[PDB]
Amino acid sequence: PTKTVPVPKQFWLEGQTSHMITIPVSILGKDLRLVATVAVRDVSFNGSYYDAYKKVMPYRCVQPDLIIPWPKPDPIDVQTNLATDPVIAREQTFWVDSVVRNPIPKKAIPSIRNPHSKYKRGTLTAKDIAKLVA
Amino acid sequence: PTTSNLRCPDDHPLWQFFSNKKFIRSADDLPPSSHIRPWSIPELRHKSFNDLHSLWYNCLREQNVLARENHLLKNIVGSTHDEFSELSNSIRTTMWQIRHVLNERELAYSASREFLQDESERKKFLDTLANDYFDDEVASMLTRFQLAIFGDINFIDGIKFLANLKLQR
Amino acid sequence: RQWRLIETRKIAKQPNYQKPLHMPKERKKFPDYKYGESNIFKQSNKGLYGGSFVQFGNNISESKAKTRKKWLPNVVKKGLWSETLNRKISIKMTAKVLKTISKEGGIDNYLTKEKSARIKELGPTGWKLRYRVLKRKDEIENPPHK
Amino acid sequence: SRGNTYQPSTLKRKRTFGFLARAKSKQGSKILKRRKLKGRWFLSH
Amino acid sequence: LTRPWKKYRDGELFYGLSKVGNKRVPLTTKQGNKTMYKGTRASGIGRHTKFGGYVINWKKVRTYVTPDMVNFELKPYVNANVPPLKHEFKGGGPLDPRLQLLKIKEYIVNGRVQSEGATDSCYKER
Amino acid sequence: DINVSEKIYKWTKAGIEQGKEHFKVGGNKVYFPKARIILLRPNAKHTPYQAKFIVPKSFNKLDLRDYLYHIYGLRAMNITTQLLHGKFNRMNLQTTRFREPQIK
Amino acid sequence: SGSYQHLSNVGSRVMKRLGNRPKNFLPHSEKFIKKSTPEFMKSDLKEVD
RNA sequence: AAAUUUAAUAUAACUAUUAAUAGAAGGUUACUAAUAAAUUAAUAAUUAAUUUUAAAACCUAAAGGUAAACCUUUAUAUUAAUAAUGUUAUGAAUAAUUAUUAAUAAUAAUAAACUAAGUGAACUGAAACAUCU
RNA sequence: AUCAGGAAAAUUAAUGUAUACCGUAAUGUAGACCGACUCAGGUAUGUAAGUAGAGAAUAUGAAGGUGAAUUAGAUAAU
Ligand SMILES: [Mg+2]
Ligand SMILES: [Mg+2]
Ligand SMILES: [Mg+2]
Ligand SMILES: [Mg+2]
Ligand SMILES: [Mg+2]
Ligand SMILES: [Mg+2]
Ligand SMILES: [Mg+2]
Repeated sequence: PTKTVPVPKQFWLEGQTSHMITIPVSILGKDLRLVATVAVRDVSFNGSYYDAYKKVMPYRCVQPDLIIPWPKPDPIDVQTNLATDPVIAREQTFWVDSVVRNPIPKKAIPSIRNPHSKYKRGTLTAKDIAKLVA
Repeated sequence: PTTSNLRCPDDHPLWQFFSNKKFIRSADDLPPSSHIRPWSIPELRHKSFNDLHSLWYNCLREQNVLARENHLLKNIVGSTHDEFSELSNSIRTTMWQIRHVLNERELAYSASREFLQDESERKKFLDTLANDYFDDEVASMLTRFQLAIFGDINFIDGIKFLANLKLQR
Repeated sequence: RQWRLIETRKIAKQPNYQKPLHMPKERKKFPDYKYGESNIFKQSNKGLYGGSFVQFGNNISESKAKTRKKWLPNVVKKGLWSETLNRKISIKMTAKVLKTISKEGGIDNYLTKEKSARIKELGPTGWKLRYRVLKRKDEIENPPHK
Repeated sequence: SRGNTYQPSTLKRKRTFGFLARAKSKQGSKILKRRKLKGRWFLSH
Repeated sequence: LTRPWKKYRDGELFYGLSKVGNKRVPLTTKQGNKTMYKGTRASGIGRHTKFGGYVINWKKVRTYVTPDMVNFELKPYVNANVPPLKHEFKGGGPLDPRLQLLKIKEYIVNGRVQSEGATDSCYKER
Repeated sequence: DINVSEKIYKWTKAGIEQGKEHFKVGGNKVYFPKARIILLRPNAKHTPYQAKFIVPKSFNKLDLRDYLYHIYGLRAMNITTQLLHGKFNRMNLQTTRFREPQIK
Repeated sequence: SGSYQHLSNVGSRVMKRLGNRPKNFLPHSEKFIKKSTPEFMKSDLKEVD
């Protein structure tokens, strides 16, 4: 479905002579089916491998033997300053090591976790109990 | 007054609030969400404290640059595109993950300490370790590591243990 | 008689402890009174009233003209000797209570009488007094070393 | 000439009708509770 | 006129859209007497003086501690080509002491050996 | 000896010479600050030697100075705070009044 | 715009009220929205929460 | 062989009855106040059940105040013990800062109806009214 | 003079100081407050050019401010 609607010069593409342009309207998945000259209809979704899509992708079953694969995820060349490179991201710079010196300074604890937290409660000692009961 | 009278420094620390020397990051010059992914908690889990700190600071810096830009977009042009906002949100998520991991590590350490304090189990653990370790150079290395880990009362105890080990071998 | 305004009082059942959001700073010196403190004729909590309270009834004329009136017990402030405490204890005292005390032979005796009725018709102050006396007695009987 | 009976002064108004004033006294507490039960959005100045 | 596009007398206000409104609303710094001081969680820093001044106490003044060894290679985002990692913890919780002990033992045996040095990994860790 | 202002100035100078802090670092360390600052464009009244930021409502002047030095290696010599009024805004007119942010 | 709304979250309750409009009066708001958008921006499909 | 209608069902109404089961956060504005597992069953991802676990700003009579969402205390606390450090007076003594270990307190937001108890009107009815109601 | 006139928180010496938070627009004898209205009402304090004069009376007005959500004509009776 592609409706023809008059669009401003702001949103013009390099070529559009008239203000009139044809553009695609969205469609509900319920109103369109899978092809493979075929029409799938019902899909099962039971098994589930991981593509390395880099995610655990389920199997599309039509009749559970016939599997239709997911399409090929488009390649993507990362060349941004704000994205760290893979190897660096993945590297290991912390092993548990000690049981005497903590991993983080005493002074940095307030930053990562709230003292004066009103949900602490704690206690419930024997001495305390003794103190309360008459 | 004229600006020719000035000599605006090129490496002035206030340029650090912009991407490169640029008023707005263009739609083309932003990192698209297809490429960018926020840091995972598990992945972070094995990262040093210093490195984590550095990462956090970097994130903050990035947010600042986004933040300014976002403000400009909102207040002046009055745009609703919110790419910058999304980016900021992503950064925030990462930051929170980092924070969580930091907390978690501390908690783990505390737990370990508690376990150690329970003297019945700790002794058993030590014994098991000894058994496991019982090459000579390799043993020495392992023993050295153990000593380091151990490292006034505690120190004394460690020393005693070392002595005992030596006696045994 | 009936102890309706005593044995009807109810206090928040304590949860026993094998912590609470707000624990008190001090230590409960005295044992909890079963029936608690009276929220009805609070004048009574200061002393020994014998479970007597203010009644409210009708003044009635020769024309049967009703008009609300109250009835007070005959309270008297009275310093009375306690052998166990070794001092005179002054308190508010319904004259009935005084009479009872006289009959029974001493304030300690009155306090330390076992029956549930007696317990009911002590106040919180009365209860405290009883605790003091019995504890003292125990101490007298039983030094730390036999 | 009547009509101008309300002579605003922020101090007086917060001190008399303010949330803190209400919450401090038993009667005030009652009022606040009443307003909560009605579901009023604004419990007092 | 106040505004020349409205010539005729309409139901328009000198400023704004309505004189009235909810007056029972949290008050800010700007409103109140001279004596009304609101404050904005900014200064529990020092101590006021007997005379009106303010003596700062630095044992309580927030400073921000940037790490001296800045790893600039760590960036706010990560490459999409890296899949998200999924730790496993069958030996109850990541903050389980037993697991930590095991890890320590492993470290002692080995000494700084990387588990996810291979960038090509769905789940791992024990 | 000499008076207080002079002393302060001297201290500042010394700090500058050193290439460290030109102000007494508070013995109160925060490691992971969530705060952010917006760099604003300069008004007609501001010089090129002045820059201004929108900062947290709960931000201290001292804190801002510290923050700039540590995160951005920027030496802020003098700092001036300006808290802005929140004006009442209302959308529908059937909807309640409320104030816009007090911004610092 | 010229607001500073983005820097704050104020009128939180009000926002919630206007954000979480009961679903049976969703037709109303949506109609208005439809009315106040150009032909190229608007779409015939109903939003999901 | 797909569509159309009819009747029933939602996370998405309230009201009355009957039957079953059980007895529970609001606000304010921002340096926004996030989660992490395990085990068992179903079939590596899975959903469910059973669990442990992180965070969680400020206010909502009683840390102590106030003009609710602020201020003031100062658990990035004090004391002790030690360790590196600079100064002074005579290897020993005194004070200052940082760092580890130990000791020492922390936060009344909590319903409503129902129940029991204390006090307890009057209008009204009596074709007036006071006994009575 | 008679009317008889507030309350409450010390010195020296040695050692010190990096100076927090908030108010700050404009309006304020008013179109920006209280009066249902851009309402001849109500609303606290200081300075209030000279000339003149007993004065903050009264006249003028240097400077500053203002000439307005009704105009234009006509001006019967009233
Ligand atoms: Mg009125
Ligand atoms: Mg009064
Ligand atoms: Mg008005
Ligand atoms: Mg004002
Ligand atoms: Mg005050
Ligand atoms: Mg009753
Ligand atoms: Mg007027």
